[PDB]
Amino acid sequence: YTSAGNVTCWYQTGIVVPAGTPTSCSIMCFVSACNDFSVRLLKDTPFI
Amino acid sequence: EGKLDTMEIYRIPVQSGNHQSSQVFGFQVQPGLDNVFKHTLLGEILNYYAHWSGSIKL
Amino acid sequence: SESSIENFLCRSACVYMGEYHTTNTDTSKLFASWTINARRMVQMRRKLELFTYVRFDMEVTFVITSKQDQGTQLGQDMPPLTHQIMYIPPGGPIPKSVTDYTWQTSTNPSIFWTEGNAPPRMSIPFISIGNAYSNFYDGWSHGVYGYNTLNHMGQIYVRHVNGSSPLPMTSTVRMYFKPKHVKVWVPRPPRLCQYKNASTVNFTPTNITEKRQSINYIPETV
Amino acid sequence: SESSIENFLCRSACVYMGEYHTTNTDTSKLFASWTINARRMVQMRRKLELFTYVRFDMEVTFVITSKQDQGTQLGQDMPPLTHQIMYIPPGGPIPKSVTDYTWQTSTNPSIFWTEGNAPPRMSIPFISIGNAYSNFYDGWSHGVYGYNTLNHMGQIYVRHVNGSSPLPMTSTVRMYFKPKHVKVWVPRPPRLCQYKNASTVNFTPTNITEKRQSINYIPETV
Amino acid sequence: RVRSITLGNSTITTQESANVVVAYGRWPEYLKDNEATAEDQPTQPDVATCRFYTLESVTWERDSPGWWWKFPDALKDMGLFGQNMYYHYLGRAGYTIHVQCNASKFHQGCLMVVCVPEAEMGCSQVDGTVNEHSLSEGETAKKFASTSTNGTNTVQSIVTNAGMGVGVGNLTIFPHQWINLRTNNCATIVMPYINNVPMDNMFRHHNFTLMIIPFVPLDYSSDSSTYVPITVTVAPMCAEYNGLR
Amino acid sequence: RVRSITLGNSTITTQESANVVVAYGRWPEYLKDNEATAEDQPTQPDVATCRFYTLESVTWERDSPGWWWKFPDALKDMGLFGQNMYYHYLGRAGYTIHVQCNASKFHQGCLMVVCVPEAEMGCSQVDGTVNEHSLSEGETAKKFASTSTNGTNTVQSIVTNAGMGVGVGNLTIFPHQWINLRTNNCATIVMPYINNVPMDNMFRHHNFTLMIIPFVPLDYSSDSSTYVPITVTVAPMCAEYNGLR
Repeated sequence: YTSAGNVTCWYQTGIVVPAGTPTSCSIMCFVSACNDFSVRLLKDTPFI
Repeated sequence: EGKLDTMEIYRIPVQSGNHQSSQVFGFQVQPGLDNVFKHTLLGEILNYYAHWSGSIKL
Repeated sequence: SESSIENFLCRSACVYMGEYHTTNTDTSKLFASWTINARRMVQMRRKLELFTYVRFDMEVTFVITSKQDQGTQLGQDMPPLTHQIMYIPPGGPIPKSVTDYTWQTSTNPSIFWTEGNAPPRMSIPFISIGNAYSNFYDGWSHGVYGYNTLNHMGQIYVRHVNGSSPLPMTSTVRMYFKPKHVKVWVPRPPRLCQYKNASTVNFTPTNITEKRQSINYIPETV
Repeated sequence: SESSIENFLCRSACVYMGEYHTTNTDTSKLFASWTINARRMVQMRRKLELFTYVRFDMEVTFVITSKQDQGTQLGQDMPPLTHQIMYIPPGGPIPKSVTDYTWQTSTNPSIFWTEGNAPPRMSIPFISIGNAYSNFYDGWSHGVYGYNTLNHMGQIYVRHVNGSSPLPMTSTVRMYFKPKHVKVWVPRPPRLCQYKNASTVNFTPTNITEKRQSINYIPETV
Repeated sequence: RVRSITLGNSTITTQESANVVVAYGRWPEYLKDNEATAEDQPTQPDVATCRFYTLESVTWERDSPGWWWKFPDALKDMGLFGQNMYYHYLGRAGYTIHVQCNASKFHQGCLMVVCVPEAEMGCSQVDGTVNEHSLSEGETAKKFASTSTNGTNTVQSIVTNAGMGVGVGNLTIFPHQWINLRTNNCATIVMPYINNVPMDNMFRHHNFTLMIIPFVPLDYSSDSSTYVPITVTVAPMCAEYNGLR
Repeated sequence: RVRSITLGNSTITTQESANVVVAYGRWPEYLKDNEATAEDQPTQPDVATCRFYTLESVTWERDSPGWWWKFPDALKDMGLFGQNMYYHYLGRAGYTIHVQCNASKFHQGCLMVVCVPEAEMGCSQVDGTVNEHSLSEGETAKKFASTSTNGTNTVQSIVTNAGMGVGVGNLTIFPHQWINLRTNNCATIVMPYINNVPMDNMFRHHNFTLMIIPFVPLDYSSDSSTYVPITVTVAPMCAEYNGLR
């Protein structure tokens, strides 16, 4: 109900550690725009 | 739910043990409209304009 | 020369007339609004339907007249009235009261005008992320048949610019619309049936033409 | 092209609306006043906070409307009304009555205007002994936190220009403000919380964003 | 004076004396390269999209009002071109349409064959809306009627108004061809891609509509066959999709 | 020192310090033009066959004998490359296979990754015959066993004889790569098309078999993860079919 692309991530193997290291961990995502970005029709923002 | 006001909102959890075909995360790529992209630096700009287009880097 | 596209389409017309008050007990009668399309003016609609794709700029002029309500109170001495005319692009905030925050958003272009002067006028460019407008769409919105979102052109809203506790007044606005720098693609046959509503092509079946007496009949020559 | 700095900031807006009378028994209702800053207009404030230092010129237009008070007396025949609009630079005398001497000082620029004509307009340059204005100041005034005296931009005052013993009238002024020839330095993140007052950055803690169902949830595709 | 044409693993036979209408003077072609250079890279199948697809024949009898098909989705079950409609999010293509008749010199009749862009149709109820099934049935033709129709959600398909609210004698404004059983029995129309955007999704939009309409009905006498068959063959041209990599 | 590779609408990330085995020195390529000039014309998809397809990961635990896949038909449900397997009567292709592990410096183990042409397998019953389901399950891997198997119609899958009747220490004769958790975790193999005819039908013949076999089992200690995931990614190269026109 979007008509947009999507991204997903899957466990291929699983995480393997030696003795004496933390068990769980984390991933972080960063987003940005590439040089070819364009905008039109200045309007008012819906946040204030 | 339960962590919209903590630093934990930014961390994707990787769990321990053997789960070698399960999903880790997934989202639709919709800057401007979707909640996960809406309040970023790119999302905040796009919400000043009624039409936009380009490429995105993750 | 008079059958060129510009001379045939580029002509001004009154497409909306509305009324609004300074004080009322309905709060929707305090402002006037119009959605821009070219499907509720029956004479412009038909000339536009001879083509499948169109591209133009818009020019809008406003004629505005006021009146004191016949309620009761006389002997007034009033300065001339001020009005605000706001254009909202596609993808903009819409007001719901006359006291709303959206009457002050920096990206909704706006005109301030006081009576007695020349009539106000604004010019809107071709606003579409597509390459042309379409008069006909054989598809689904994503679901409404025949409606595609590339044809959004914006809205117009008009209110009074008084302060607090104003005096009762009633205004009427007339909007005159004109397309400019026009280009058209793919000619079509002319509409033969009467139009039934403003969003569909629905129709009741019509005769091809009117009758005569016989297939040989020619009227007597003078 | 529409994301350039000039096209993003150089836009007109109503920032102050005030009322004033010709006769009254309060004597502060006889004139209207406004201090120039860009912190009590919430939509302009937020767009300006994306930068740390700004430099611009100001353009101000005035829309003015009058009315005879509903008190009692009718049958009047009045000439059109005259108004005086005075700008005070930083470091100037401030009036306290409408009969004060400061309404005549040679170094306070002033505009005289009578109703029925085009709306009046004045243009103010960049007025600061510093090199830019600042939207954010992490300091003390000499003691108020967050307030530095280089941001003074002046004041505007409006009165009627009658003679002695005038007739009762009520006027409303609306001020439209526009920055021009703009330059900005040091971008900042956008304000995430609602504003609480006009002089501080005070806020109540806010959520980072809104929730969804799970970290895997993507909505069904049409 | 017969030509034999092979596209892929298909072969059909036509007459070299054919006449061909190129729709508005424009042959089909690829959107060249650089409308959307950076992150809009297309691809083209050119495998078994360029090949003749032949639908079922229709039967022209004494009282036949006419037939119509929608493009695309008349080809959503046609081999590879139909597979590509499901795998890809955007596409575009032009077409070559052959229409043929099989009749004798003792038959008579006249057909109009027309290709109409954006053929938006009206409902049988004036304050109603049209259904998705009543607009098309894929590779099976819909039928015009000889009187005005009823029922909910149906196209108002009286043949004199062609379902669009115009006079049917004026459809010659579109790319069209006449088939007069006396002088010829075939018609070729080459259609380019016509839209107000460069690409589009091929499932919720009908680019164009092919219509076949008898203006003089079929007539025969004593012991001739009582029907005439009509056959439609389509070859997609310069098809192009969004890249997947 | 990370490279990012995009094929079509796919993107994966590898390390630029990768090592690549080209199977017998031969890169993949099209059968040039004129083996069968006249009535054997091929076509090539080059649309969404050249793109990364990623299978499900497998789970390497302490007692894992190994895994195998058959090519093709491990890709018979993979989008367009799988559609082309049903529409066309003959085909051919080469492949690029990436195998990756996710492990820490506190794990240990060693894998062989080998691509074997014509891997004909034996039955668990000496006077029996192998079933079609026991040879492959498509995109799901079959498993080797650590002892000798039984039951009817099953491949005899004791891992020391690799189901082919040879010594498993001698499979290094084929295109192969070692993954030692101590020094690397990735392997790329580029396979060309190898047959005794130029084209063939892709449903009743298995061109080659990918096998993954631990020679030193996975070991970990106190509170490390108890498994390691392995991931396989395949990109078809220079695919080519019989023409349809």
